[PDB]
This record gives sequence, structure tokens and C-alpha cells, in this order.
Amino acid sequence: DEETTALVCDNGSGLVKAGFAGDDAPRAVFPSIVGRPRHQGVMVGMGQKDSYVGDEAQSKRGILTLKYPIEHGIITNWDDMEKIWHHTFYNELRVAPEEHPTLLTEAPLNPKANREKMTQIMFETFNVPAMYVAIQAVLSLYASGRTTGIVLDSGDGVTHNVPIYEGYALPHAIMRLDLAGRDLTDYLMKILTERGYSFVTTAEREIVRDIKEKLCYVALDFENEMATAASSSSLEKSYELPDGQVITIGNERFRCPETLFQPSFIGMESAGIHETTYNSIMKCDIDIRKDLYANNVLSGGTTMYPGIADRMQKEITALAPSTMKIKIIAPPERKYSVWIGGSILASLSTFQQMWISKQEYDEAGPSIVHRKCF
Amino acid sequence: DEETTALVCDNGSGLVKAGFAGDDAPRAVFPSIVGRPRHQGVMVGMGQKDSYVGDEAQSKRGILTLKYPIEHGIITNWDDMEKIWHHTFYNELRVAPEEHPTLLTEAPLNPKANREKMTQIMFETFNVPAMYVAIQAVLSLYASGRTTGIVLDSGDGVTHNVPIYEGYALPHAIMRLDLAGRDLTDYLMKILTERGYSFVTTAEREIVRDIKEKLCYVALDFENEMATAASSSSLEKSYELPDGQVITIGNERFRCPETLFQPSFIGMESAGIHETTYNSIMKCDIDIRKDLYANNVLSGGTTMYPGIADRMQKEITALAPSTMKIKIIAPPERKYSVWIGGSILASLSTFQQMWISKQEYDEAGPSIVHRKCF
Amino acid sequence: EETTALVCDNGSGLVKAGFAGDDAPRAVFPSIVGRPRHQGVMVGMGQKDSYVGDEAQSKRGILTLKYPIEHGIITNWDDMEKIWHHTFYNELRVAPEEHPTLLTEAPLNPKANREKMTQIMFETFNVPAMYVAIQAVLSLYASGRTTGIVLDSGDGVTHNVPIYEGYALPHAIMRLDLAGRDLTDYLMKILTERGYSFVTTAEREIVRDIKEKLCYVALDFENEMATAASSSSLEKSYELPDGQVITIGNERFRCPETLFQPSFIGMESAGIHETTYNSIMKCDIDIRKDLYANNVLSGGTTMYPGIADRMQKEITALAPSTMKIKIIAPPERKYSVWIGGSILASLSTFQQMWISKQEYDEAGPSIVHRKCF
Amino acid sequence: EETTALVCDNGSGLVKAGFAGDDAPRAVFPSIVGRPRHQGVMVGMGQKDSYVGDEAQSKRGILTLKYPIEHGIITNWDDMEKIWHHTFYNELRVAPEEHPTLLTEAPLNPKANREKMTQIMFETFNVPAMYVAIQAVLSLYASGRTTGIVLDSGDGVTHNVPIYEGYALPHAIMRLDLAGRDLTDYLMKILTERGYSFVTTAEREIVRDIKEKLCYVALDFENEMATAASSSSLEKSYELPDGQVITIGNERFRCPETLFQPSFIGMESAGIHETTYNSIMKCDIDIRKDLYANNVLSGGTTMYPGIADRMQKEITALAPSTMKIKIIAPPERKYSVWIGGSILASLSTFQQMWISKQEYDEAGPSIVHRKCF
Ligand SMILES: Nc1ncnc2c1ncn2[C@@H]1O[C@H](COP(=O)(O)OP(=O)(O)O)[C@@H](O)[C@H]1O
Ligand SMILES: Nc1ncnc2c1ncn2[C@@H]1O[C@H](COP(=O)(O)OP(=O)(O)O)[C@@H](O)[C@H]1O
Ligand SMILES: Nc1ncnc2c1ncn2[C@@H]1O[C@H](COP(=O)(O)OP(=O)(O)O)[C@@H](O)[C@H]1O
Ligand SMILES: Nc1ncnc2c1ncn2[C@@H]1O[C@H](COP(=O)(O)OP(=O)(O)O)[C@@H](O)[C@H]1O
Ligand SMILES: [Mg+2]
Ligand SMILES: [Mg+2]
Ligand SMILES: [Mg+2]
Ligand SMILES: [Mg+2]
Repeated sequence: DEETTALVCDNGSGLVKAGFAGDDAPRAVFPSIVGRPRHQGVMVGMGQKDSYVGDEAQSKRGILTLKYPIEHGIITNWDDMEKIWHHTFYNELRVAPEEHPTLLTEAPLNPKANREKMTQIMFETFNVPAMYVAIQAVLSLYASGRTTGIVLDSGDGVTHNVPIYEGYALPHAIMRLDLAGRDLTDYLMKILTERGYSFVTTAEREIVRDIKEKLCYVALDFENEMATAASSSSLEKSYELPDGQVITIGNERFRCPETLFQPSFIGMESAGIHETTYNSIMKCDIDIRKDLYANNVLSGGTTMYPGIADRMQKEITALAPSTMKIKIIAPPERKYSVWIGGSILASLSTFQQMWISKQEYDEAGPSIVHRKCF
Repeated sequence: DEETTALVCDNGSGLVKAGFAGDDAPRAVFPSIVGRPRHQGVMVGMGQKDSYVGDEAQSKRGILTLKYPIEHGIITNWDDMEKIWHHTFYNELRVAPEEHPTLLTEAPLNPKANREKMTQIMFETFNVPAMYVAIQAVLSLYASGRTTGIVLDSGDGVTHNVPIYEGYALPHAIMRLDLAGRDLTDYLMKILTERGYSFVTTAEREIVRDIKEKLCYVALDFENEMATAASSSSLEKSYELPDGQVITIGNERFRCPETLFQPSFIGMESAGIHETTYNSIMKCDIDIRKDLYANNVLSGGTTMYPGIADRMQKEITALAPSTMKIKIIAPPERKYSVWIGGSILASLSTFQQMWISKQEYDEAGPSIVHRKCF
Repeated sequence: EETTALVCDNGSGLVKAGFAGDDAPRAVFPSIVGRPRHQGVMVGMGQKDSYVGDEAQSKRGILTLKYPIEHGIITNWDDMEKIWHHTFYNELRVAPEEHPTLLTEAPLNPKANREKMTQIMFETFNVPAMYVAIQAVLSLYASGRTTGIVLDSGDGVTHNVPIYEGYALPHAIMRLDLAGRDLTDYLMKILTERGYSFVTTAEREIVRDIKEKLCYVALDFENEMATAASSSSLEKSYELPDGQVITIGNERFRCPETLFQPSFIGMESAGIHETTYNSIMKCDIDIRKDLYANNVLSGGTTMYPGIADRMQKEITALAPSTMKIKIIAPPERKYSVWIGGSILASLSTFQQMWISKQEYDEAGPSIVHRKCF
Repeated sequence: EETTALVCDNGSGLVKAGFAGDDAPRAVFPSIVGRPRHQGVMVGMGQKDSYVGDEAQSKRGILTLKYPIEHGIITNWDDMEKIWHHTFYNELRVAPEEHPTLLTEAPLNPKANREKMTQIMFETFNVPAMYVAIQAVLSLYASGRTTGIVLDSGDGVTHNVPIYEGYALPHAIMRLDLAGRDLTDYLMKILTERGYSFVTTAEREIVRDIKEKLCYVALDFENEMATAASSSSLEKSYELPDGQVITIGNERFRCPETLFQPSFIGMESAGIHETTYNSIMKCDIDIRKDLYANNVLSGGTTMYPGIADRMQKEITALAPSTMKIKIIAPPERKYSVWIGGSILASLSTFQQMWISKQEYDEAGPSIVHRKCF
């Protein structure tokens, strides 16, 4: 109880996590997808809706078109986002937002107008008493109970990096890279055509994504793994499509995740995630690098490939001096790391003074977000 | 016990020595540095201070800025000095100064206002029952148990000279030189850039200082030492930085301490320390010079370079007549020579009458320091 | 050099063959294999059991037409060996033992398609050398250009690929299923609303010939349907082989419109005007200017009247108004791929990239995917 | 005169070359070496494997730009020999066998940087003589002065050095890391807050051109941000090569401000107005009066509008109010170093300090650090 009962929402990109503050796990998880009917629509007395949002669209995806409003972190369809927020407040959580402060998350290095429009909708359409916006990668350090370390948060829209030393951030050592899990699915679709399988419908992008989540893995070494797959056939697995017609996957199993370390497979000029996180460490001060090397933290859904922790260690020690020690912390839960940190933050007694009240918004306007109250 | 238990404090410049009177060694040694946070400061519930003073600033020097209150000996930041004195009385010594007379040190040829402000702070903010101020180089003769001799006290702020003959000082033969250990570190930073190493951050000045304290040494002869280093590579040592990336030092090893004997490397017009101490001897009376030549005393931290005692002897006998004998006394301990003399002085039964009492300060004011009670 | 290299363009539904260094292909004939359907009374006739090529078109009234290539990928390997034998001994009248050959292949195809083609040529026909090239790359050789974006639409598949100063961008290549074969099927379906039925596979040729002579692309679709709804000045007559002339109304300009609106059949992909715009925006920022002014058209299905003006109108509606957009349409389009192949197989610098018999024996059929494509 | 000495200014990001005794450099081109990135289809093109100079700028859409020099020090010695070959045979069209050359070097640089430059010129190119001079010393020759303090800020490093009546003070020389290259990177970061992304190394040239045309220095920073917050009269438009014009607001005057407030990136050093004040106070007491009234500006990165008035305002806030302070800004600033080099290499008294081939053979590469600098 306590009559405060703050709310936590993690918009993300492609997955929505919602729940109450002070719990252990989110109470509602569902994709952020809005669908529209495509075909003629014969017969009568059915009483069927004109748009489906959430898990309902996944069930009926065979006749309707999937569309994603949020992309690369920035929201592009504001009319669709108000539909998703209405679904996770009245239909799933079954709560009235009039007496419930909410907490939201935002990726680093985003357009300023993205934050301002979110504040207008919550404070006017939903009439929340208070609200807040926090960086996703900062909350990931609250979950682990740490104060020092470098966090690599890779999700579906964008992966970013930020170092923190004893509760102080370094804004000039923050790196952002577009490569994410959405671009990995598209690459898998392209290289699957070389075996004879065609997946072009937007409703068939979910079929390819499910294959990636179950079969793909990261190889420790790329040159000699392609040699073993070229001769023997012990690296093949079978997948059953919904209508049947089972398929076989060969060396494409470990080729799609490799794009993270070699982003030249799509055509980008940036370096891999192992070199991006090394440049951030070398951008900080000299005497704080030692504690940053031994406190590498992994978070995000796209980081749960098997063998990704061992591959990252091998590449990092090849660049760093051989004297020091390097370790990577990978908690058993990674997808909900951001939400857990948000629940912890919204329960401290010292945090109850940094809420953005309704009175402040009326006097100052939507520009109050960029002030000392972030 | 004895319920008197006088206190001894040596402010210095860059190092603070504190302890009780009648002991063998100081009980508290820590740098005189005050630091301020530099970066944004994300996170909550940390409860972190706004300023760190002493050994705490050295540990966290990677995010904060180091600042020194005393320069060339005189105090420039009076607000910061009250912070250091509070740290060495309640936090480190763990004592109440209300029932503890204190003894302080001061360099020769200093502004008059420097002494007056020190008396005001101790007698009003801390409410000491008594206090005293003594010259640093006079106390260095108490430690050695001598009465005659010339003392060259070189520290971090300023080096000075003063001759004493059988308990009588000669104020007109006192020489003060600007060069000290702080200017030696800056010269090492400049000549290190010719090999490819850059050290510009104020927190990186501690890295360069530690190299000087471990590798540098004084060469007996400068012309032929540069010839051996030019051909062979047997004069090089390696240093490991905190993050790794070991470095190599060549002929810069013996070039930085040479500035003491040749102050033209920075641009000063004054003579070296070997000629400054010779002019002081020739400024005294004719028949007392014989005892001054054979009683040369070395004190201070910056005088603990290897080979500095033999180099000083070689240059001095080149100027003095060849008939007489010249020797230099270098005790195994040199950094604590001033503190040891202060402890001895504050324990004699005949010294208990020259304390500056609270009653005298109230009646006369801060100008009582310049009277017969120094 | 006395090489006299050979050039062959398999395509899908039309075969172009000839010698290297000439101006036009020497043999053009459909790729169709037919089988008798009826009883077969009478004696002393001495009639064959299968007809391939132009022979099947003449006798299509008693036999069934079958296509071995669908959307580009070969599905009947036994029938393809029959077609290749026809274009080497019966039409070209040549012995392939002393004649290097050049073949074409569409982008984004199964890997096994290339490997099986190499096995047949190097073993059944015993060619001394062979090569495989992309169809849309050869279309730029014919025009004598080095920069530009090529939209090659044929009978099986239309594809797009940008090239800038002799460098390709493999990540900006788009492939679309829609082609000329799906346009004929749509015409058959909408012809039933007037009373005409065309269901036999030998009657698909009747509908195709109507499309090649009457259909055209309209500049605007909304107001063209208004003029056809009121007046009857947009109707033409076609005479069937046995007579019974027919009339075509607004179906004349409705079948080609499927290219710009692929929702008429049920596909979710965008039209050819939006597919080629996405490819341009997928490249680098400073090379887009030269790509806008060097749009090249090739392929048989691109020879609809008014298709060049319609493409220009839609493209400038999306691109910024500052720059200029033009489309290059050579007077010959069906033979653009073959002409580029003849030019490539004659340069002195190309004589080193042939896949020799010695290399195939040592390495095997996997040599195609190596540096020698 | 058969001597015809050569002058070369390597710099960092721009190369100035020409003959001695002229008015302006004859060849100016960026110091960039590019490598192809993509597949490279097509044949008969005959295209090179690396482009250096202005050629790489034209074709930057398919290749990667790389800079050999960084912060004054040369990091890629294999690439530098390619640039020097380009400015001697391809652009200047001269044979260096009978042409003494003059080179420039920044203060407080690694000793090995000077030695390697002497080896390449005296062995690979076989010059009869050569010399190396400090960049900021040559800037005083152009103005025809003898006393003054020179602040030379370029693309790699800004440095300061006071000179009084032909005598230098080596102990009052300050070197700062901040330069024009770090200003471009800051502009890229703060441009993302409006929605524009510039991440490709070929897109760093787009951002640099915006800085050279729109950015300016504001006299006061606190009240300028107030006017830009309310009105929209401080916005200008820029047209990208493909179109899609953009708008710049208060970022117009925020990027150059980093010079006076280097805490925007994270550096702890003071601004250029306080660095030049500390150098003056490091000299002797009676020579400061002539140094205050002879402040000289040189370098490309000093040609921001309003930079001369802003520097004056901050300097007089620290110096005593009795004396007068002025800043000399010649109409030409980018070529100030080259002009001084041409003047020096023409005096009759300078013809004795050349480093001859005979001296190098007898002494070796260490002759550079001797009395003949
Ligand atoms: N077990 C797994 N293996 C590989 N990838 C996964 C796995 N589980 C999820 N993913 C990928 O992670 C993405 C989800 O990331 P998520 O944590 O939801 O980020 P966000 O909250 O920003 O959407 C999906 O696109 C999916 O492709
Ligand atoms: N072993 C050593 N060799 C050379 N220099 C030293 C050594 N130890 C200390 N120093 C120098 O001496 C200085 C400390 O002098 P110190 O005795 O503390 O004088 P003060 O008490 O006036 O600060 C330091 O700056 C350091 O550079
Ligand atoms: N004049 C024309 N107008 C419209 N369509 C045509 C015309 N001529 C040919 N076509 C179409 O083009 C197709 C032939 O394309 P073609 O160039 O042979 O491609 P491929 O070589 O891949 O078979 C035929 O199916 C036909 O429908
Ligand atoms: N008009 C201008 N306004 C602002 N900056 C400029 C202008 N012209 C040139 N610059 C900057 O000056 C730099 C060139 O400096 P330059 O004189 O070439 O030094 P160097 O010779 O050491 O390369 C470029 O990086 C550019 O950003
Ligand atoms: Mg996330
Ligand atoms: Mg001392
Ligand atoms: Mg074709
Ligand atoms: Mg320059």
C-alpha cells in the first residue's frame, strides 16, 4: 500500500515492460506493435475492431500488417504511441493513472523534442501527478548493486556505452552505435535466400526472428569455425515452420551474430562492439582505467547470445596491456535489468524530492525537463 | 602524561607533519591537498561529500582537481588552510586543542601579515591556551645536538640558508632562493615531452613526481656523463604507469636534479646552491669561517637525492682555500629533522616561559608576535 | 585470337544466343518444351515424342507447354539439357568443344543454381572455358557508361543495383517477385468480367500477344478511369486465330498499372517507383546526385508506351525539388543484356578471368564462388 | 639565379607549397590518402588502388579518408612519402635534385620527428640542402616586425611564444592540445540533438564546411543565449549535396566558444585568453609593456568573425588598466607562415645556415639538433 505506489514503464523498442514499484519482476510484457486489417472483410455480425495493439496483433498477424512506432530510440508515430500507452494502463495493468506517479526511460544522445513531447502527453492526456525520465544505462547499475563500472546496453533499437566511476558520469566518453538486434534479423533474412527460402512479408519477419532467438550463437573464432562447417555436417539444426516444411541451418547459424564484431557485413564503417568499448575506456582519465577494466557489465536482450561473454574477453585483452586483469559481469537475468534498477530507484526515501510535479509544469512548461530536474 | 602535552605541527608546503611533544617520530603525515569534484555526478543514495582533504583526495584524484593552499611557503588560500588544520586536529590526531599548546614553523624572510593571520586563527577559532612560532632552519640544529654550523634547508617551497656560531645568528648572512622541489617536477614534465609522453592534468602531476622520487639521481660530473649516456644504453630504467604502458628514462634521469646547481635551465639568473652557500660563509666574520666550513648540515626532503653529498663537497673545495678541510653532515633521516628539533625544544624546562599566553594576546593584539616573544 | 567466344542469355521464356563480337543475336526462340496430349491415330507419320523451341509454338494446339525456369531459378534440370542441346547443334550449328561460353545469372539466387550449371557445361558439353555474370551489370556495358542505377525487369524477376564509377554496392540491391509473367495472369482474370474464358495453357499465348500489342501505361490513373467510363474512344479490337473479334476497354491500361500498385494481386511490397527510391537513399549521401541523373531502363517488360514519363513523375514527387532527374531509355531494350555480354567477351583484359578446365578438375564445382565468379 | 629554393608547409590537414621569392603558394591541397572500400565490379576501367590529395575529395563517397599527421607528430610514415611525392612531381612539376627545401615544425615535439624527416629528404629525394624552422617564428617575418607575442592556432595544435627584439624566451612557451580538429568533432556531437546524424569519415567533411561558413564568435555568452532562446533571428540554412536543407540555431556560436571554455569537452586547461596572459607574466617585468601592444594573430582557426574583439575584452580584464592593449590581425592569416618562409629563404645572410649533403654524411641524422637547427 502506502498510497504512493509509483509506476515504472520501460518503452524500449519492440518490447514493453510495465509494473509497480517495489516488486521483483514486471507484471506486463508484450510487444509494441499496432496492426491494421489488409483484406476485404466479408460476412456480418462479427463486430470486429479496426486496429489491434499488443499481443492481440501477434495472434491475428496473418491478415493484418505489423507496424513499429518507435525506431532507433526516437518515436516516429505519435498517434500510435498514445494507443500503446492506453493499452498498458487500462487493459493490462488495470489502473487509473490519476493517482500514480510514473517513471520513464530514454536513450542517450537523442533529439531534444523527443523528451518534451513525452511530458506533454502524460501531464495533459493522462493527468499524472508526477513523472520522471532517466537514462536506461544508468538504471542498469542500480540492479547489480554497484557504483563503479562501464555498462554496454545493447537492445533492439540502439546500443550505447557510458562509464561511471564512484557515482560520477563522464558525458564525453559516451559512444552510440545504431547496430542493434533489428538489423541482425534483416541480415538473416538476406542470407537465408541463398539456400532457397524466401521471407518478404512483414508478418514473416516474426518467423525469422524466432529462428534467431533459438538457434544462433557466437563462435569463439571465425576463421577455423568456417573450416569445420565446410567439411562436416555436425553443426546443423532443424526448425519447423508453423505449417510444416522443416528447414535446415548450416553456417548461417553463427554468421548473423558475427555482424556485431564485424559491422562491415552490412556496409557500416564503424568498428565492432569490442573496439568501441575499448575507445571509451581510453577516453577517460589515466588512473581510473584500472577499475573500469575489471567492472565491465552486460545488459540488454541482444547480449544473451551463447558464448558472447567469452568472445568479448578474448578481444579485449588483445588490446589492453597484459599486466592487468579483465573480467565481464553477466547476470543470469539481462532483459529485465533496466526495469529492476528503475524499481529500486523509485523506492528510496531520498528520491521523493526530484519528482516533476504538476505545479512546476504549469508554471514553467514542457521545457522544465531539461532543467536541473531531468 | 604531565597534563601539559604540547603539540608540534609542521605545515611545510605539500606535506604536513603532526604529533606530540616528547616522542620520536610524527604520528600523522599526509599531503596538504584539497580537492573538488569536476564531473556531473549521476546516481542517488551515495551520500558523497563536496570536498576531500588529505589522503582521501589522493585516492579519488581521478575525478577531482588537486589544489595547494601554500605556495613558496606563504599561504594564499586562507579558507582552505582552516580546512586542513581542522583535519589534523579532530580526524587524525583525535585531540581537543582547548588544553594543548601548539608550536608552528615559519620560513625566513616572509611577509609580516603571514605571521599575524596565523595567530588570529589559532587563538580565536581553536582557542589554544598558548602558541609559538619558530624558524625551520633553527630547529634543524637542535636535532643534531649541535651549536655551531651552517644549515641548508631545501624543501618543496623554498630553500634558505642561515649560519649560526655558538648560539648566535647572523641575520645579514641569510640567503633565500626560489628554486625548490616543485620547480624540479615541472621541468621534468617539460623535458619528458621530447620522448613522446604528455602529462598535462593536475592529477597527472603526481605521476611525474613519483618518477622523480624513485629514478632521478645527481651525477658527479655533467660533461662526461652525457657522453656515456649518448653511446651506451646502460643508464636506462623502466617505470610502470598505473594502467600499464611502461616507459623508459634515459639521460633525463640525471638532468632534472642538475637544475639545482645550474638554475639557468629554467631562466633564473641566480647562482646554484653551491655558490649561494659559499657567499654566505664569506659574508660572516673572518675568524669564524673555519668552524663554519667543517660544520655544513643538510636537511629537507629535496636533499635526499643519491650522490648529492659528494657533488656538494667537490664544488665547495674548488672555491675555498686548499689549506682547510670541508665536510658535510647528512643524517640518515632528513625529512623529519625539523620536527625532531621542534619536539626537543618544546620539552625543556627553560622554554616554559616564552609561550605566548591568551592573556597577552587579548591585551596587546595580533602584533604581539613581532615583539621579544617571537 | 581465333577464340570465337559464345554468348548465351537463358533468361526466362526467351533464349538469346550468338557469337561474340557481333551486333545482334543470331538465334532467338522461346524456352518451351511440349509433350503430346491426345491419342495419336495413323501410321507412317514418324512423329517425335517432344518438341522444343519454335516447333512447339506451331503445334501448340495438341500439346502442353511447360516452362523450365520460374522467376529465374531452374526447376526442371532434365528439360534444360534439352534446350541447351537445341541452341548448340540445331540452331547455331556449332561444336561446343572449341568455343568458350558466357552465361548470365540474376542477383540473390540459390547457391546450388550456379554449381549445377557449371557441372553440365564442363562434363556433358566439354567446353574449354566458361563464365557467369550478373545480368544488370552487363546492361551498363551496352550504354558505354560507368555510373548509374539499372532497373532490369524481364519475365521472371525485376532487380535493382546501383553502380558508381565501377564500384557496386551489394547492400543496396533490391529484388522483386513481380514480373511480366504475373501481368499476363492478371489480364486473364480480369478478362472474364467481359465474357471471355482463357484457361488452357496453350491459350496463355493468346492472352500474352494481346498484352504486347494493346496495353499501355497511363500518366494518371484516377482521371483516366473517368474518361473511359463515359466515352468509348479508348477501345481497340483484336482478332482471334479462328475469328470472333473481341473488344478491350479500360482493361487496356489496368494490367500494366500493377507494377506501380502491387496490391492488385495481394503482394505487400511497394511499386517499382518506390523500390528504386529506397535503393538510392540506401547509398552514401554525396553519391546520390550522380545516381539521380543516370537512371537506366532495360528489359522486355519495360517497353510499355508511356512508362518513361510515368516513372519520372513519381520519382520527382519524392526527391528534393532542387536537383534534376532523367531516365535513359535506349531504342533497343530487349537485347541490352546480350550486347553488353558481347562487348565484355572481346576485351583483351578479360582473357585472364576465364574458368579453365584445369581449374575445375583440381577444385571442383565450388570454384564458381571463388574470386573467379 | 639557378638557386630557386623551395618552401613547403606540411601543417596538418592542408599542404602549402611553392617557390621562394614569390607572393603566394602555387599549390594548396588537403593532406589525405584514401583507399577503396567496396567490391569493385566492371573491367577495362584501369582504376588506381589509392588516391592522394584533391583526387580523394572528389571520389570520397566510395573510399575512406585517413590523415597521416596528428597533433603535429607524424604517425604514418609510409603515407607521408606518398604525399611528398605528389607535391614534387605531380603538382609543382619539379626535380628536387637541384632545389634546396625549407620545412616547418611545431614547438615541443618528439626529437625523433625531426630526425626521420632529414633521412627521407637526404636519401629518398637527394636534396642538396634543407632546413627546419619553427612555424611561429616565421609568422613574425611576414609582418615585418621584431617584437611581439604570436598565437598560432591551426588544425593540429595551438602554441604561444614571445619574442623581444630578436630574442626568444624558451621558458615562456605554452602548447595547447585544442585545435580546429576538436572543434569539428564537438559540432558533430551537438548536431545530434536536432536530429542530424553524421558518423561516416567522409561525412566529417560535410560538417567541417558548415563550420567554415556559419559559425562565429559571440562577444558575450550569457546574454546571447537569452536572445536566441526567444527570437528566431539567429538561424541560417545550409543545403546538403543531395538536398534536405537544415537549420542551425544556437549551435552557430557554441562550437567556437570551446576555445575560451575548454571544459565543454573535458579538458582541465584554461582558455586561449588566459594561456596568453600567463606567458606574458612569465617574462621579465620591464619587457611586458611592449608585449601587450604587439599581440599577433596567425593560423586558419583564428579567422572566426568577431574573434579579435572578444580576445581584447578578456585580456584587458586581467591586465592593469593603465596600459594599452591591441591585437594585430592581418587580412591574410592562413598563408602568414608561408610568406615568412619565403622571405627568410631569400636573404643573403641566410645562405650560410643550410644543412649541406656533406655535413649529413659525416655527422648523420643527429646534425639537426646541433647549432644548425
Ligand atoms: N535468447 C535470445 N538470443 C538472442 N537474441 C535475443 C534473445 N532474446 C531476445 N533477443 C533479442 O533481443 C531483442 C529484445 O531486446 P529488448 O531487451 O526488448 O530491448 P528493448 O527493451 O529496447 O526492446 C529482440 O529483438 C530479440 O531479437
Ligand atoms: N627520495 C627522494 N628523492 C628525491 N626527492 C624527494 C624524495 N623524497 C621527497 N622528495 C621531494 O621532497 C619534497 C618534500 O619536501 P618536504 O620535506 O615535505 O618539505 P615541506 O615539509 O616544506 O613540504 C617533495 O616535493 C619531493 O619531491
Ligand atoms: N512490346 C512489348 N510490350 C509489353 N511487354 C512486352 C513487349 N515485348 C515483350 N514484352 C514482355 O517481355 C517479356 C520478355 O522479357 P525478356 O526480355 O525475354 O526477359 P527474359 O530474357 O528474362 O525472358 C515477355 O513475357 C513479354 O510479356
Ligand atoms: N573561414 C574560416 N572560419 C573558421 N575556421 C576556418 C576557416 N578557414 C579555415 N578554418 C579552419 O582552419 C583549419 C586549417 O588550418 P591551417 O591554416 O590549414 O593549419 P595547418 O596548416 O596546420 O593545417 C581547418 O581545419 C578549418 O577548420
Ligand atoms: Mg532496453
Ligand atoms: Mg620543510
Ligand atoms: Mg532478361
Ligand atoms: Mg599552420
